[PDB]
Amino acid sequence: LALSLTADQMVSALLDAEPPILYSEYDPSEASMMGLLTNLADRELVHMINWAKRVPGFVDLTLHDQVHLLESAWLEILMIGLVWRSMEHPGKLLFAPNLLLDRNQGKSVEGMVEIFDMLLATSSRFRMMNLQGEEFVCLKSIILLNSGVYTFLSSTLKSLEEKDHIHRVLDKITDTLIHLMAKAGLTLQQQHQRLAQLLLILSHIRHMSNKGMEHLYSMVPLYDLLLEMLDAHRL
Amino acid sequence: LALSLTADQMVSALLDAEPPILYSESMMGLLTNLADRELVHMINWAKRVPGFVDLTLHDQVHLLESAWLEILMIGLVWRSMEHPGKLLFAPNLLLDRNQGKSVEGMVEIFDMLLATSSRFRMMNLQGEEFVCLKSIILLNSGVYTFSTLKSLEEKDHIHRVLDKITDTLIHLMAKAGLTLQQQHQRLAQLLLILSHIRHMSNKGMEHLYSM
Ligand SMILES: Oc1ccc([C@@H]2Oc3ccc(O)cc3[C@@H]3CC(F)(F)C[C@@H]32)cc1
Ligand SMILES: Oc1ccc([C@@H]2Oc3ccc(O)cc3[C@@H]3CC(F)(F)C[C@@H]32)cc1
Repeated sequence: LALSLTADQMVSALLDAEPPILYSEYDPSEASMMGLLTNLADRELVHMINWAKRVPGFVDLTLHDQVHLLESAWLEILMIGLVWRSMEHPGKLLFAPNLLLDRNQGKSVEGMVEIFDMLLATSSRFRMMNLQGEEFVCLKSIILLNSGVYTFLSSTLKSLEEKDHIHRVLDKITDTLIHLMAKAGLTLQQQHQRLAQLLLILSHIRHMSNKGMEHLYSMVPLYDLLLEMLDAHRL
Repeated sequence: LALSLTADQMVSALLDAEPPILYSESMMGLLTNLADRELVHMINWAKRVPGFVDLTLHDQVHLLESAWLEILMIGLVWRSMEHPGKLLFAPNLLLDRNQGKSVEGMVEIFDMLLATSSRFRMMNLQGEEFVCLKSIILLNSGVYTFSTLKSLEEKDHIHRVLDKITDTLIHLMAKAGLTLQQQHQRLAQLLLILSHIRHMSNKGMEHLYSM
């Protein structure tokens, strides 16, 4: 059904599915800075799952594939969200309304400053491009559907069907982006130049996620933890 | 400047800059040796990429340091298209999945490379499109991690050249006879694959580093 949605409907649904902005939890002695960060991410994860289900076409996939996509994309989704809310805070990262950190504070945290700077640069880029909220939610949906699609275990009929569907929805979101741009008044040439610029940023977002993984790895398996939350009962 | 070249001139310039396919001369030794010799050639190819030499020396170095493994990998995946289930590291070094199990932590990357190659096969990726994507990788990968006056000029240059390569890719597709819708969708599909390639490179770097 998600494939019958119009651009405007696609956009509406995504806007409607946006997760809440959470707060860091502390008494303004129980955790370090990185603890505040991981705790925050843990809580957002729960909500990310609710968002994912509301993304057109996601719930049509098997439980296995849904989990695989999220396990592959969760840090990219958190990061693009952080970059989006950091846009109006040059030099700073709004991890939470009560956890606005600047570059110097990311040094306190062993080996996080590289990622910090990359996240800052991405935020500047978004600002510089006049990234619209509508384009932002499309991008986040593309990350969710595209990040793990290239690494699906089996290659059985069911899996092939799944990949066909994922790609169809991805082409859909592509049309929605082009549509928005056409509406904003861009020329065809300007439309494809901007689509390209936007999609190229996701490559840097993937890179930042990988470096975040390492940093996190350095210091229950997420698949089972995700599965647990995605696999709900109807009681 | 590169910024004045037409779509056909860009294509022509990229095709002509194409590096040669090298031959393998115990596995990692052969793979690393092959990679090491390809790097000499990659650098020359890079200097032929329109716009690239206009950048400072430090920035050229920065872009190559950042993109070199992705560039090797997309080359690898391209010459492996017509060999489903196999990775053609060199015409005399064509390996399968089972052969990757040999080395620790290689199979996972192998499988990703194989999946990427299959994707290119399924999309019927053309060589004109391939040289554009490879050039996009070179100019895009490290640009995000170069706030000075010079930095502004550099990123502006890179982004204008990228817009040029984008017009070139769309042009190619237009001639191919795709509808506007099909061009946009195909451009997107190709660019989204670049993120998977970035991912393989990072895992490839972790691998190298552990040895
Ligand atoms: O909504 C968000 C909530 C938290 C974050 C944080 O981002 C960074 C960035 C650099 C770094 O070195 C560590 C982290 C931690 C570790 C984590 F759990 F992976 C993600 C955390 C990001 C978005
Ligand atoms: O043109 C090419 C020449 C060589 C390759 C190899 O690809 C892989 C793939 C998986 C892996 O685990 C190791 C490697 C080695 C290590 C390296 F130096 F990074 C690149 C090498 C690829 C393309």
